[PDB]
Order: sequence, then C-alpha cells, then structure tokens
Amino acid sequence: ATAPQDFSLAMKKADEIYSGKTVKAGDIGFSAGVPLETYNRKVRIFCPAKAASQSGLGRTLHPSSKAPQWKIVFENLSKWENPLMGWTSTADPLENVGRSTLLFYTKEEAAAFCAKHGWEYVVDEPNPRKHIRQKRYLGYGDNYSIKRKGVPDLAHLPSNRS
Amino acid sequence: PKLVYDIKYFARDYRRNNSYTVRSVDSKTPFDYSKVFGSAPLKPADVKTVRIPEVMPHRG
Amino acid sequence: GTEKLLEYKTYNQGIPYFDRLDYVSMMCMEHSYVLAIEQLLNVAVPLRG
Amino acid sequence: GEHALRRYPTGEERCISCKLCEAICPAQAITIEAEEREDGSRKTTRYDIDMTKCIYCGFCQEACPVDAIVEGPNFEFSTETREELLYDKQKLLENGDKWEQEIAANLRTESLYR
Amino acid sequence: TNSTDVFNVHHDTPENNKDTKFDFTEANYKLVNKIMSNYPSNYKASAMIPLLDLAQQQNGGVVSLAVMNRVAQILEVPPIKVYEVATFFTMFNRSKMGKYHVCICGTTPCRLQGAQKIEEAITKHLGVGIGQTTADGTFTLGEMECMGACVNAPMIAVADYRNGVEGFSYNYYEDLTPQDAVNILEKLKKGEKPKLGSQHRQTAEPAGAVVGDKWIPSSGEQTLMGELPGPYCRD
Amino acid sequence: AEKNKIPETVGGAAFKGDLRGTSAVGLGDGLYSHTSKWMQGNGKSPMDYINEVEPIKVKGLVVASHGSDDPALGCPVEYISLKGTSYENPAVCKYTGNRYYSDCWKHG
Amino acid sequence: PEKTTFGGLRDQDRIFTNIYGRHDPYIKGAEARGDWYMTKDLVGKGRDWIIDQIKKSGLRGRGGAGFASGLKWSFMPKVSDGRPSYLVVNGDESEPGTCKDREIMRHEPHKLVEGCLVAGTAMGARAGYIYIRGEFVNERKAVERAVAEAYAKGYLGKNACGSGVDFDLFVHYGAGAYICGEETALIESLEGKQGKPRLKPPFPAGMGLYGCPTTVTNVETVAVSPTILRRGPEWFSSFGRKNNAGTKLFAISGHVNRPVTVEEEMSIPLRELIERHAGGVRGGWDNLLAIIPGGSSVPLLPKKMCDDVIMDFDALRTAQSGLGTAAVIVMNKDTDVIDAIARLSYFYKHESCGQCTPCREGTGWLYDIMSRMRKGDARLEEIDMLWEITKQIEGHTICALGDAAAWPVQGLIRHFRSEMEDRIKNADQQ
Amino acid sequence: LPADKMEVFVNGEAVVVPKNFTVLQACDAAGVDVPRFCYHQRLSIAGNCRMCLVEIEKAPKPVASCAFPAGPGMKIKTDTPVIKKAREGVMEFLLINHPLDCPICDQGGECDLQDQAMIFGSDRSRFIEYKRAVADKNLGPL
Amino acid sequence: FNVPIAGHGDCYDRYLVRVQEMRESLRIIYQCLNEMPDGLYKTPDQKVSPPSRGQMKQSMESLIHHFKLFSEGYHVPAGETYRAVEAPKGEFGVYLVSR
Ligand SMILES: Cc1cc2nc3c(=O)[nH]c(=O)nc-3n(C[C@H](O)[C@H](O)[C@H](O)COP(=O)(O)O)c2cc1C
Ligand code: SF4
Ligand code: SF4
Ligand code: SF4
Ligand code: SF4
Ligand code: FES
Ligand code: FES
Ligand SMILES: [Zn+2]
Repeated sequence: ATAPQDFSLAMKKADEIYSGKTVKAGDIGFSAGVPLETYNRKVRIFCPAKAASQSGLGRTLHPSSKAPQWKIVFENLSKWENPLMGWTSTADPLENVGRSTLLFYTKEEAAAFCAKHGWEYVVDEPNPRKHIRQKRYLGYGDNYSIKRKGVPDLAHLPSNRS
Repeated sequence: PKLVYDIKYFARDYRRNNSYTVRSVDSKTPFDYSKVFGSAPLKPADVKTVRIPEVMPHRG
Repeated sequence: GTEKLLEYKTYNQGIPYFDRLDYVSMMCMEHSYVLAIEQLLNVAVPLRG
Repeated sequence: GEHALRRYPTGEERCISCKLCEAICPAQAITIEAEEREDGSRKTTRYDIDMTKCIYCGFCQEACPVDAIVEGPNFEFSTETREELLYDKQKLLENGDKWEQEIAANLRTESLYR
Repeated sequence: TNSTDVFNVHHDTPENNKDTKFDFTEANYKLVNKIMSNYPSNYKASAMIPLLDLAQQQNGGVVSLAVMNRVAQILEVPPIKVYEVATFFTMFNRSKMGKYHVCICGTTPCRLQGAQKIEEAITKHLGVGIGQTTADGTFTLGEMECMGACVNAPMIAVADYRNGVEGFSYNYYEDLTPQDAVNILEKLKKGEKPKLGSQHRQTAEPAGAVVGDKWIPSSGEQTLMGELPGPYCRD
Repeated sequence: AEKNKIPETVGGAAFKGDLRGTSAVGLGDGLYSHTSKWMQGNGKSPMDYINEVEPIKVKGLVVASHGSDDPALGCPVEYISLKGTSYENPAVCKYTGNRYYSDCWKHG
Repeated sequence: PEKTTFGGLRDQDRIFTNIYGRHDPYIKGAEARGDWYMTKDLVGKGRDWIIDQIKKSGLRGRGGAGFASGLKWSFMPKVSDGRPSYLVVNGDESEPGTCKDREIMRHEPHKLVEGCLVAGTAMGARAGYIYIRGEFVNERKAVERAVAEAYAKGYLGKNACGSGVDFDLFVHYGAGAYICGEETALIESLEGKQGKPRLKPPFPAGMGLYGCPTTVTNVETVAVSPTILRRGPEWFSSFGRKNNAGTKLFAISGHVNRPVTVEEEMSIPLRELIERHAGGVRGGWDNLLAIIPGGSSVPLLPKKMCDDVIMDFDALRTAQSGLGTAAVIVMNKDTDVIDAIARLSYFYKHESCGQCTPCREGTGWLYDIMSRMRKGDARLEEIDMLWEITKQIEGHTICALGDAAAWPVQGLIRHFRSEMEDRIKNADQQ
Repeated sequence: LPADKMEVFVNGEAVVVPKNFTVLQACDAAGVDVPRFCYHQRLSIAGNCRMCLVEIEKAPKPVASCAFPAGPGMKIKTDTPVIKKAREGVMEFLLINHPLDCPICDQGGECDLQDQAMIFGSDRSRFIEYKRAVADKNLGPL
Repeated sequence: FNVPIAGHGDCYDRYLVRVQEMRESLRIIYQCLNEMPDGLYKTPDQKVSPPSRGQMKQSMESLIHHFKLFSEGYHVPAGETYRAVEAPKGEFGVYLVSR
C-alpha cells in the first residue's frame, strides 16, 4: 500500500504525464477492423473473488495487490465434443481473450475501454472483505476467558461447604 | 559446493532485491562540461582505454 | 504470428519459438532470448555453461 | 522420436496423472483426464497426444517425475492418414511395450548425466 | 524397543472394543464424588486426569475405550477430549497390562551410574524385553524418563495393579545394582513386599554410591547431625 | 445394474466402501469401469498385473519405497507406515502400487 | 556470608531441617521444629508487608526462571473485579537432573502448606492448588495428610490460623509429562485439557486458571518464604552475593563418591561443593570430562571452566550456562559425553508436546543427528549444520522447551567439538 | 485517531487501526502480507505454526503476529533479515517431514505450502533422515 | 580473434568476409575446447532452473521447485530489456517487456 518503488513507479508516472484524446463512444470499434458482430456480445466487468483453497490475498482487491485485477469477460457460448477424439470444440473467437489479457487496475478503466469500443457492459462489485474477528474470539486471550463457562463458582470450597 | 548444508536464499536473492530511485532534473542548473572534457586526453600518451570484460558475472 | 503466440506462453515454453524463427542458425536465435530473460531475472551463468 | 508410455517391471503403468507434462507442453499436444481406480490408484482414463501438433521438444519427458512418458528412439512412424497420427493411451502403451528394452538402456545411460 | 502402546489410534481387540462395558463401583464412585468436589461445579472437566487414574487402578491398569467413554459421559464432555488427554500422558496405558508394571529410568543421570546394565539384567532374567509383557503376564516392562530420583540414580519403579484401587502402590526401588534388581523382581514374583526406597541406604544421605555392580560405602561429612535449631521469632 | 450402482472402490489403496472419485468421461457411451474407458480390448489390464504381484515382508514399522531398485530411476522416495498391516491387509505405495506388511508392531 | 568467601553453611542457617527424614515429617515434628509457629501474626500483618519483606530479602525464583519472587507476587491484582485469585504451587519437578523437590514434598510437607497459606495471603488468592507429579504417589499421600491435618487444626480454611483471612488448599496430580511443569501448560493440564503451553502475550497474572488471575511458584520458593518472614530478610540476604542472596538446595548426582542432596548458600565454588558434600569426583578432580551445573536444560561446562566457576545465577550466565535448578551432574573421563547428550536429545524429543512447528520437528531432527554422531556416521560439516539448526529452534517456539532442547547440544558443540571431530574422522579412518 | 482508533507503525508507515486488532490485522491494513498457515479470520487464534513471526522493537525475540495484540506507538518490521531467516527456518521445519507427494496430491496447483516455500523458503534441503509415517482413517463418504 | 574487413562493399568482398569469419570461428572453437572449465553447467539457483532428477526424487524442496517450475514457471520482475547477439546473419535482438 505504501509504494512498489520499482519499474511500476515509472509506469504510473508515464500514466499520469500522458493522456488520451476523447472520442465518441463506439467510434474506435470501427477503427479496430474486427467483425462488427463482436460488439453485440455482452461484457461483465468483475474482480475475481479469492479461491477458498488458498489464503493468499494477492488475487483479491487488497492494498497488498499491485497487479491489475479487473477483467472484461464475455458470456459463455456453445461447446461440443469432437466426434473422433472427444476434444472440446468451440466456435467462439472471444473465448479466452478477456480472461487471459484484458486486465485493468480500476473499474473505471475497464468501463472506459468498453465504452470506447462500444461493448455494453455490466459492472459487478466484489463482495467487501473486512478482516474483523468476532467478539467471542476477538483475541488470543479470549480463548481462555471466563466466557467459556462463567466465573468459577466457589461453592465447592471446603470453607463454603463446611 | 558450500550450498549443500548452508541454505540461505535471502542472502543470495538478487531477483526481488532490485529497486528504482527517483531524481528531478532542471534546465536552470548548468551542465558540468569540466567532467566531460577535463578528463579527456589532449595527446596520444594520455589516452586511457577500457578493457573488454572477459567473463560475465557468475556466482563463483 | 510468432510474436503474439509468445504472449500466451510461459518464458520456458517460448524458447522453441526462437529455434524455429531461424532454421539455419538456431543457437544464436535462442541465445538472445535467454540472455534477455537472464538480464531481467538477474541470474548469473556458471563458466562452463 | 516417437512417444511411448512406460510400465513398471511388474506391469503397472508408471503414469500417476500429475498432469505436469500437459501443463509444460509448448504446443498443447497432450490432453489428459484421470480418475481414481477401483483399487485406489491415481490413473488416467485418457492420455492422447497429437503427433501432428507435437514439436518433439522433449519438455514432457523432462517434466515427468516418474519417467512415465519418454520419447522413444523410433523415427519410422509415417502414416497414410492423419487419424492414425492422433495417438491415445492404448497406442502409447503399446509403443512403450514394443521399445521397452531400448528405452531402458537409453535411460540407464542418460541417468549418469541427468 | 517400543513401549506398551504402539498405536495412537484405537486398535480393535476382543478385550477392547465398543461392546465392552465399564462402570465405577460404588466405593470407587464415592471416590469419584470426592475427587470432583475439589474443582468448581461449572468447570467439572478439571477432574479428568484423577478420574482416569482411578479408572486405570480399578480396571487393572488398562485405560480401555469403555473407560474413556464413561469418564466423558460423567464429565459431560465430547469423548474426543478424553481421548486426547488419555493419549497425551504417559502413565495412561491403553493396552493390556500385567500384574506388575516395572519401569526402568533411562535418562542421563541414571545412564551414567548404570541404568543400561540394570535394564539388561532385568530383560535377561525376565526374558521378554522393553514394552513386552512376560509370557506369564506377571511383569510388563517399560522405559520412562527421569523419575525424580537422580541422586539415587540406578532405580526402578513398580506399580501394583493386582488388588485394584484399594491395593495399588507405585513404589521406588533405588541405589540398586543388577543383582539387587533381580532380587526385587523375584520377591515381587513370590508376592513378598521388598524394601521401600533405596536398598543400601535410607534416603539421599551421604552414605555412598553404586559403582559398577557393587555399592562403595563412603561416609565423610554430614550436615544435619545434632540437635535441630527449632522455633524462632524476630524481636 | 452398473448404470444405477454407486461408484465404489475395491480398497487395495483405499477402503472397502468408499466413494470413487469419478469424472464424467464415458458416461454417455455407457462405460462405468476405469479400465473400460481407455482400453477397448480383452487383454489383461495393468490393474490385473498389479494385483498378481504379492505383498513383501519387511522389518520395521516404516519402509522406504523408491519404486524401482535405483533411487533416481523410479518414483520419489516414500515412507510408508507398517502399523496395523498384515498379509491380507497390506500397506500400498501410491506411486508404484507395491504392497508391504510387517509384523514388528506386534512385538516380533 | 563473608563477601570475600562463601561456603560452609552452618546447621543454624539451614531452612530445610528434616530434609533427610531422621524425624517425624508430620505435624507433631513440624510443630516441634518451628513450623506453624506464629503464622497468625505474619498473615495478619497484611499482604503489603509480606510483599515488601520478600522484596527486601532478594529471593529469586527457584525452578529455572530466576525471576524475583517479590515482584512476581506484586504483579497479582490488588482488588477483585469479580474474578477470584488462585495460587498454584508447581510441585511438578520433572527435570532430568533434579530430584530436590521430592525430598521437600515427602519430608517437609507442612512447611510447604504453611508457605502456601502465607503466599496466598500475600497475593490475595482465595484458593490454592498444589500440583504434584503423578509418579509421586507416596509424596502426594504425605502432602495430602499434611493438608488434612492443617484443616483439622484450623490452620487452613475460613479464619485460617485465627486471622481474618480465608484460604482453601487442594492437591492436584498429573499423569506424567515434563511439559506440564511450564506455567501455562500446567494450568491447561489442571483445567482438564492437554498440557500444551499457552502463548504468553496473555499473561497468567492477567488471565490464568479458569480465566482468573493466577501465579505459579515452585515448592522450594513457597517453602522458604515463611521462614524468610520469620528469620528475617537481612539474614536471608547475608549469605549470597549482591542480587543473589539466599541459600539453595543443591542436588549432586553423577560420578561422585557420594551423591547427596544438600542445602548450601549460593556463590559456593563448584569445586568446593563437589569436594566437601559429594565426597569428590570418582577418581579425583583430575578425572573430570565435564559437569552439567543446572540440570539438563542448561549447557554443560568443561573441567577448565569448572575450575574457577562459582555457583551463582549471574556468574553461570557469564559462563554461557545457567543455574536453572541446583542439579549438578558430574562426568568422569570414562564417560562418553556424546552418548549422554544424545540421551538428553532423546529426552527432549520425547517430552515435546508437539504444538508448535519448531520444537515438534527440530527436536526429532536434533535427536536423529546426535544419534548419527554417536556412531561417527556424520560428516565434519554436520556439526556446523547442527549449530545452525539449534539457532533455528531457539526463540521461535511458544515456550522454553525449544530453548532447553537447543542448549545442551550447543554446549556440546562449543566445548567438545574436538571429540566429535575425532569420532567422525576415526570412523571414516577405521 | 477518533476514540477507538489507534495508531500503529508498520515498516515505518502510519496506519490507523482499532485498538482490538492484533499485529497481523494491522499488517494487513498496512498492505503488508504476512505468511500464515494456522491463522484463520473466522476461527480461534492458535499460534502454533509460528510462520507469522515479525519484529517488535520492544520485544527481544520475534512474536507471532496472529496472537500478538498491537499497542500504541508500536513499530512493526516485517522485512528485517532476522525475520527472513526465521521464515526460512520455519519453512525448513515444515518441509522436513512432509511427504514427497506433490505429483499425486490434489492440492498441487493450489497449495499454500508450495507457494510459501517458493516465496519465503530456501531452494534446497539438508534433511537426510527418515520421515514420519501415518496411517489414514476413514472420515466418511465425502 | 580478429575482425575480417573489406572495403569495396560488393558481393565478392562479403563472400571473402564470410570465409574469413568461418576461419575465425574455428579459432574461437579451438580456444573454447582448450579452456573448457569443469563444474556446474546450469545456474545453482533452483527458483529459476529445474533441479536434477535424483535431487527432486530425494528432497522435498526440490520436488516443490520442480512442480512449480514445470507448471507455473518463474516470475520475471517487471521491466524492459533489449538484448542483441551477433548472429551469423547480423544483429539479432529481442525487446522483452515484463509486467
Ligand atoms: C519445558 C519446561 C518445563 C518446566 N518444568 C518445570 C518444573 O518441572 N518445575 C518447576 O518449578 N518449573 C518448571 N519450569 C519453569 C516454569 O516456568 C515454572 O512454572 C516457573 O518458572 C516457576 O516460577 P518460580 O521460579 O517463581 O517458582 C519448566 C519450564 C519449561 C519451559
Ligand atoms: S515433446 Fe514437447 S511438444 Fe511433444 S508432447 Fe512432449 S512437451 Fe508436448
Ligand atoms: S506422463 Fe508423467 S508428467 Fe504426464 S501425467 Fe503421467 S506422470 Fe504426469
Ligand atoms: S516448544 Fe515444544 S513443548 Fe513448547 S509449545 Fe512448542 S512444541 Fe510444545
Ligand atoms: S501439493 Fe502441497 S500438500 Fe500436496 S504434497 Fe505437495 S507440498 Fe504437500
Ligand atoms: S535421571 Fe532417572 S530418576 Fe532422574
Ligand atoms: S499464523 Fe500460525 S503462528 Fe500465526
Ligand atoms: Zn514406491
């Protein structure tokens, strides 16, 4: 969260020095030269959640993470099995491009990219992660507190018994 | 090999120990041409040469 | 499309691309790639290698 | 040369479906899917190699931790149809059986270097 | 050379299995109540170790699955807690045990003064080895660490598991040479009760040392000889 | 029958009544055995080979298994517990499938 | 007590007087020896007065820590917040070289009970527990009889000893574990769980038994406190040097002509102690390979250091060892130091509870390496690896058993590396 | 620092955290990621693995972040060379008795142990002794 | 070795240069053969190079490194570099950008 203090410094500085000229939404998509039916596909802008198997926070939106984590992904299309060898066959050109290469630091960056190309997009915010322990086990001391069974009753004492 | 029973990567970790410092340069301060041409030879005798590096760095 | 294929492979997975860039001189072609990865990785090659 | 899956001297296949050879394949020529066998072993229900997509780099032989997959010494394996060049687990196991002694001798020689 | 218990998990046996039924006898149950009275009612699980010791003494020296389940039911705790505590500590024996449990200390101060030869003589004469019960079942051999008897280094400890809670004794035999150990084990076989404590001397007085197979009687300087000082108060 | 049976494991390296980890390969074709999915012949399967090999007696409560005789020409070194093992119920090397059993735990 | 020279404690200056059991250890003898003399007055003087007197006496803690007793007792809470206070006496005496606590439990039970009363009043503890080793069945019977007698005469309970203070004492016993001697692990064991130490950032004074403020103190400190309040703190302070004042119970074991447990003032020379009370080393002082001064936890000292070494806390710290317990173990030239240190490594591998990674794994690693060195199987670099592993264990564990496992091996490396190198080379040569 | 909030220093940078956080919680708030194995946000603190060890100027020896309460004006160092060495030693102790089952382990690509071995561990081993062996038991169909 | 130089720039001059380059390469090969050292042929670091097979089959850390190098690969620090070599056909360079 402090600073990477590496090549990323010059990367961010190059980012802030330079800027892009504003164009009408969708105009760049015509310049791209790809089939226009590509932009009929719908876009989901989301940040992956943490895998439950691992406890690392790199993939999550955390101050530790310094890598782009917002992906543009397209909706899943038909897949079938090769009759000869049972391989997974597809006709979707955009199957893996968004997952593999379309990574953005901020949600507004991905929204700007989609609006510039003309893709209709829906942004999904990650479920907030707050590292707050519950009151029962707020600290290590709470494990051996009197909360477990109450204050020890002293009615067993020989003086109190007698 | 002295690495068989003596394992310490953080001492021998050069990949993750690189950093970038920052400076600001301004046109107001004049350049030091004394550094560039004061050390330059004026006669053939004063010529100094940099020898070709024989080997690239190795850990040994 | 060699340059774009490299972007989808790991660094070790992309060495044979350089062998096949020039079928006459393979070693020299892969040498520059491994030298560049070594510079970025800050790796020192032993003298025998 | 031509690929071959290998068996232990008991007759049990060396493959343990770690799937490293499929992850390291530069050309994506290996498709592997596995299951638990009835005895309880980790074994592949599918191991097919596209020899029209293979580049014979030998990375898969380097990545295998149990020496299951090896590139055999046979270079006479031309075919008259492309379908015969899509190998499968049974064909690879047959190739390993056919060239077992030569592969074993080559591996014994190679073990000294690496 | 493993000890009695080689398993940290339950080994099903015809003697030890789920169907086996264990319950405290009425007098032992009164002892249970007295044991529990020492600890607060809400924190009743504090009695787990004394109850497990009492059940071991009653059950002839073996902590069975029925014993653990009974203790867990009485303490109103999940059985896994009693399993964990019965497995953690050494004295808890979870396998069948002989009439006598003879334990030889092998830690360093005993090993210098000859614990090795003591165990060798015992295993020769008994004929089974460490961790193995006698074919008759009279002695079960075990090795434990320091017993608190370092000045009287060559020593063994025997537990009487025959009579039960009423007649259980954990006695120390100290300053013993191999022949003395053999004599103690023969006396135990007969049923005669040997000399409690060290054989050659009373307690850790300056009386001598065990060198090799013999006791070298040396008496030099004594300290507490004489009249004891007695009561005193500052004025 | 096999179409409605629960996939089960024989128990050589597993337990007698456990679930078997299964993918959906062969489910459409109608094949429900591991070997059937990849072998279409009627020859002896490698599982048949490994069952034929008999368990080997060893001394101690742990055996080092390298798969082959030479450590660097087989499976990674593995340490197998011999506790609670007999000829009928032997321990198994996960890499190789070799079976082991020992009598040492019974104080022998 | 003379500043120049220390030694030769007289019978009049000995706290533990029936340590050898020549007299009745029970209440009749205890009263005739000066026990329970004027406990009413000492208790009635208030907890503050007792704390200041203990602080002035300079009594440091027996059992290994060496921490000042008065300051530790003063850490106890003054006013209740709804939680009772507890006194637990650590009579668990598991230590490979220490036998001293057993004599106190079996021959002076009433001094310990009276001390528990005094210390519980000093710390405001309503109830007290005397933890005893499970192996000590007869010693436990003696302590229980003492407790019952004190209850019978009203020395314990409500209005204990006639003063307006209330203290109840219980005797609890474990099932055998060296780890259960540690303060937090003892509390966990007495609560009813596995005897696994608790992380210290919560401290037992803050939260202890049943979540309530507790203090764990050794039997010897508890027993010496009442006579410290009777005889006087100046008398206690006179014997030793500065910061190291009292007398301590020295248990001499090993290759000595007479193995003895004896009471002596601290700062006696080790040679003087061994020669006078132990009868000298078997075969003379010349016949010394090494001496372990403070039980097995502390590093051993070679003969050369043992020549001028003085039996004190700070000085043994300067000599790269420690006086954990006064359990001095003597080794002859005949002794194989490697085998004894390997046996200590096996001890620590056996006594680790297994809770934290460094102890649970490194103690077994240490035992394996020491076992190979005991035969010469290892290489010469294996010693440096062993030192590195001992450094890896130290400081990174929950409790001090990792440190106690590392220290003897480090002492062996430091003082007897030559013999290890000899054994390793000769096995290769032959 | 409004009321409940305190101030802590992590690697020389000011972080504002509630008083009830521990050192590991503040380190997460600071953007520093500490290696963990036994600590879990929604489970009781254990402190057994000892992989979270950091440095506190007040404390002589490294403390476990997960179970150490943070204090006002505390300075936390997670990159000191002593911490790197301690991490490597703990990683070695974790791996000495681990089975060489990575190819047959279904955690192969998703293992915390492998990833923290690569990141916070040495590249080589010095263990030549026998490893521990356990016999597995059925815990049910799943 | 000595650089071969011609001046005309015509086809013949380049043919002569290539022949002399073959001779110079033979000289360099002879020097390499005589001075070939003994020791490691790949870098000792196993976080960028695979461990040897016996070493992976005997050590846990080497198996972990083998698995993570043959599945994920090494992570190259963010940076850019252009490295050129004297290829037989001229100067061959790679401009590598790493994030
Ligand atoms: C592994 C281990 C074992 C210990 N065993 C004992 C013991 O048996 N007896 C003892 O008095 N202290 C033992 N201690 C020291 C404990 O901290 C002890 O409860 C405490 O120091 C007593 O404080 P004191 O000096 O005021 O009596 C042990 C410590 C450790 C780490
Ligand atoms: S030789 Fe190379 S391309 Fe061919 S299957 Fe093996 S890894 Fe893939
Ligand atoms: S052939 Fe080797 S690398 Fe490929 S899946 Fe089988 S065991 Fe793994
Ligand atoms: S150091 Fe050893 S005994 Fe202490 S808590 Fe850790 S594992 Fe348990
Ligand atoms: S994948 Fe992880 S858990 Fe499985 S064997 Fe490898 S290191 Fe151990
Ligand atoms: S070493 Fe055996 S009782 Fe102390
Ligand atoms: S995460 Fe395991 S000790 Fe803190
Ligand atoms: Zn094997």
